[PDB]
Amino acid sequence: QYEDGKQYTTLEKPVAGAPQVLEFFSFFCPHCYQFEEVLHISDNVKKKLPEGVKMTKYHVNFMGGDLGKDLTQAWAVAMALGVEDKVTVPLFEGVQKTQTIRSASDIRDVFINAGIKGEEYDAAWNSFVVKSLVAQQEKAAADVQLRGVAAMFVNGKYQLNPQGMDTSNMDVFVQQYADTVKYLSE
Amino acid sequence: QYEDGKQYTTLEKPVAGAPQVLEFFSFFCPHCYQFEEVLHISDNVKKKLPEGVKMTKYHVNFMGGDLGKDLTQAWAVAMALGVEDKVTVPLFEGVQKTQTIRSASDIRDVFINAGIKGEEYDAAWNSFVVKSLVAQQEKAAADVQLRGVAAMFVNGKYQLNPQGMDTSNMDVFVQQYADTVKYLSE
Amino acid sequence: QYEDGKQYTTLEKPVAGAPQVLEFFSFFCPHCYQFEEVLHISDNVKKKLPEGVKMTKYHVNFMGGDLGKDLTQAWAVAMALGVEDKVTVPLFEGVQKTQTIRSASDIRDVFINAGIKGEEYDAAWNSFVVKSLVAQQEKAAADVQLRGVAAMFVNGKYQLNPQGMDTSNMDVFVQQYADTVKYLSE
Amino acid sequence: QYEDGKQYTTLEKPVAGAPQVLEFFSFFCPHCYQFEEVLHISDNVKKKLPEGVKMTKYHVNFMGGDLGKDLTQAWAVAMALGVEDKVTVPLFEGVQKTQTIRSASDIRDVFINAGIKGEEYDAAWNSFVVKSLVAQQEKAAADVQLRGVAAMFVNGKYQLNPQGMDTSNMDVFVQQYADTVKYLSE
Amino acid sequence: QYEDGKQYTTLEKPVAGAPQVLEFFSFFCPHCYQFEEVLHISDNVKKKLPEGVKMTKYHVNFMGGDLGKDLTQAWAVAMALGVEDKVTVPLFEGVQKTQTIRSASDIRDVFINAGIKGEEYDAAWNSFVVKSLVAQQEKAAADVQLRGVAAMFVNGKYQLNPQGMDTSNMDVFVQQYADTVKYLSE
Amino acid sequence: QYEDGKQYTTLEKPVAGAPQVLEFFSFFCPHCYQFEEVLHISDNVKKKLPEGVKMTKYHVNFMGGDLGKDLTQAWAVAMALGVEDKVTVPLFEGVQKTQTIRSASDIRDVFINAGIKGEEYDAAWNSFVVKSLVAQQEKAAADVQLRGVAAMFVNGKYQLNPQGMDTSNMDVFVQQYADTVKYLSE
Repeated sequence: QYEDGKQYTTLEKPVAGAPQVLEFFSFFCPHCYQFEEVLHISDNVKKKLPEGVKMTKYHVNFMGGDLGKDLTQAWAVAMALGVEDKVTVPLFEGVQKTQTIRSASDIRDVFINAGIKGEEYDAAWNSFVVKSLVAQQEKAAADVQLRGVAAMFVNGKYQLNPQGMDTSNMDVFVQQYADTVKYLSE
Repeated sequence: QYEDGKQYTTLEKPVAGAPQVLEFFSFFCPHCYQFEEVLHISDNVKKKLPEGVKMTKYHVNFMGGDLGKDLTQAWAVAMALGVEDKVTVPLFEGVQKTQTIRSASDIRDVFINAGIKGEEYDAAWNSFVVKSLVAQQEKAAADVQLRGVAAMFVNGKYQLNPQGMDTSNMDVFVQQYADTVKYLSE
Repeated sequence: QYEDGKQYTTLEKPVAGAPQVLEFFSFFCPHCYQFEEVLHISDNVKKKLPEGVKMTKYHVNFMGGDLGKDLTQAWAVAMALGVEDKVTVPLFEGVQKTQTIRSASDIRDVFINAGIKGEEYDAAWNSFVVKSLVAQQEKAAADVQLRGVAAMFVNGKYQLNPQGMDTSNMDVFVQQYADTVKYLSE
Repeated sequence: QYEDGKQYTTLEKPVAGAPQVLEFFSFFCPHCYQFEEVLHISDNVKKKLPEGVKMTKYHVNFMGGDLGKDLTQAWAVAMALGVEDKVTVPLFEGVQKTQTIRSASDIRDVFINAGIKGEEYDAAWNSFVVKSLVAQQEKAAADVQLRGVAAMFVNGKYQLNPQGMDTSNMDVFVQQYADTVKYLSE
Repeated sequence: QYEDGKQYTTLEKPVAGAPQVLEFFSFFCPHCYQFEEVLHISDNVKKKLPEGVKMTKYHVNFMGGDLGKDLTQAWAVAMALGVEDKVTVPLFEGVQKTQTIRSASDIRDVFINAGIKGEEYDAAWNSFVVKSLVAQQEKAAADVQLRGVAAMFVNGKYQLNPQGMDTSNMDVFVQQYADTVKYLSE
Repeated sequence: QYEDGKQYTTLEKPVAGAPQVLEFFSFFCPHCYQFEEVLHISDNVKKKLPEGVKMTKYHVNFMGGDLGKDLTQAWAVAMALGVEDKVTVPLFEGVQKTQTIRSASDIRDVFINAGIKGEEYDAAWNSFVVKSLVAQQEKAAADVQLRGVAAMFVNGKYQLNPQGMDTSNMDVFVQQYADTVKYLSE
């Protein structure tokens, strides 16, 4: 069955005000690229979420240095304009696969190609909303004392532990994962 | 009497989760020195504050560039250790009066001379608490779409307007100011 | 009547060569903002000054640290170009009201908008005249052993004392102030 | 005989209020070291000056950057304490010969070894007198539009031109120099 | 001839950064309805403007409450899309003449009928450019301390004064008005 | 037990940079003579102070008028020469007991008899260290807003309240007094 220490551990300092399903990642995170592109953990977890429970994705600085910071802003922008779905994959592929995203410019060019108007990306980039979203992201990462580049917590109480799941068969891993979320979301 | 647009304006986007009495400042903001060292606004406002209402101070980046950022973290440290009272003035004098705080090191010694153990300051400086506090401070300044270096907000609804008070007599200005806060704190 | 210790005190070291009416200020001083914009002391004093007696204004460094120093050079430039009246208010507002003057560039902006050609402000800024003016300002603040950011001295002998004037009614205060100057200017 | 352009040139902007014999120098200047230690210009000029005419020495900043500034304030303390004779040489050697004066502490010890109590050197250092004396030096340098580190002006009207004197024999140069000052000092 | 107080007054606080020709209005202001439809001020002024000087129109809130806000944003959209000419009249008639615009929806249908795609209007409506344009309009009105719903300023220095022009004959008032602009625009 | 308002009160404006144990007196002060000569408060307090904590005595001007100022410089001289123990009692007796100190001379005769050479007493008197020390004493008195001629502060926070101690038995008063200091010195 689901046991603490098994497919999930519990925070000795539960984070209040934390979103129901919180995932941190990085466009530099290789397995995170796998979780999205290949496994589709996001979708499969989102599909089994009770009505009302929303999935939140923050990005982390620790990896990439400056491009690490710029990507976080770009994610905030992505969140502000609501074009996450449009830009998530191209950002992963541009950074890791095609290795075409070497600077802020390249990230811009990604949003532009997804349909966002240069002038608007730039407006958004400099907005206060984005400014606060970034700080929001940076704070959430600090509150749960995030050590790694990827992690997912539920209700700021628990943290998913994939190292504690049947990894022999991915299709099993996925379902077991999604399940632990839904289970923990109550 | 107290009117919106007179001694205080209202935010078109009330910030939820914001502290009751929030003041933004910078150790580079010289006129702010006069507020602390000369006028003692903080004290006078804190003295006329209803029971429960708490005064909150956040530092801002925009001014001093890097030293600006370091000072902000330092303020986060000050908050984390609860040594605000001990380090405020020295920090003001060091940066502005004596001009001896030209680097993070100098900021460390101000705290040191205030009684904080170098080792401990250095511990807090890299703590997650402080990392979070800084983000908290950055976020808040964005939420209230802060434009300048100084300002004060009550209940995330109103923003004090000193430009709308009797400045002819400071003793009058101070009381009138402290009054607008208490009044707006309900 | 006018008594030493009442509306004015006398220097135990009368400064020789000091201008007839000498006022020290800083575009960072609260009290100073009021005196100019609100009470208009400068005007009211200048208006009751006997024929010949000139009013001299010097800016002070102790406050603002580097900006303090820069504003002082800017004031020397103001004097160098004879544009005092043009730039006084803007500087007070930019620094204290709109909080737009955060650096030397900003102080420069103000001169340009007031009609001074960028190239000419820049020329004056680096002139020996201005270099001297500053020194002149710095020396005077030291000769009268200036402890604060604002003060007025007459004939290098007396220092006005507003703390010893009827502050209950500003229109009275102003007149009483202006009178003490005229009185002391002989 | 003595001709403008020969052993002296005249200022196109005679400085009013300037000392009778005004010499500018630097504890970093070679020419200035030669003059004092080897040539003894000061003495010889002072020995031929009419009764009443006083020789005045001011230090310049433009050389040594910060130590340049520290040396100037030190010179002012020298002037404030009246120990110019006691410290002139040691400062010249400490800087140029033994190269032991690398910081403000080094200047201090020199005064200490010259008989000035530390506590007092320190007191003088922060005095208003010194503060003024520095500014005084700083202005005077500006007024005569000093381009170089060394130079001598008489009555704010003329500037000695050693380049135009007989330099083949040092004892002739010194006398000839000492003479142009006495001549110009009337 | 053109005299201050006659066909134009001058701001005691000239706004720096304000556009050359800045007009404020509201789709609720009858006065404005008259100026556009009947008098054609805008056209006449624009026709007499020197090469380079651009005419700018900002809308204002204080009139219409919420609909006042929506029109402001709708104006911003008109500006963002550059369809001012296409929608100005219909907005005036719809609000004032036919009185058909009773809600944000009616504004959208107007743009739609003018030739803007619903999807595109909706895009622009939410864009950041527009969000900024709105803030831009809101601030400009504040900088010039606009009291009325309608006003026109030139170079942030002068404010046109129609109340001091020959109103007996409209064709004269218009010409007189356009002229004051052209004159004041230098 | 020790309660605020009981044997001590607290400053609503704690003084930063203030010595650990500060005592203000005047050689004109009566109970100060008791405290020293009879009670020996100074000794008994200094004898119970933690290692490192130093006792500091400043003199006040408000009493004696000019002799008051003179006595304050003379105390400054005592401090600079470090002869406080030698001259304290004599000054008390000369002023109050034998009434032989009626002018500066008389105070000088005291120093000379204590062993200080006239010439040295005179050098010290005019030193910058004494000038500064005086200023230091005057400032401190003001910072703690000293109202009376005598008072003792600990850590710039607390002010001893002898009016709230068992005065029935002096040996009790003493200990209780010295105790409250030690207690407050932490």
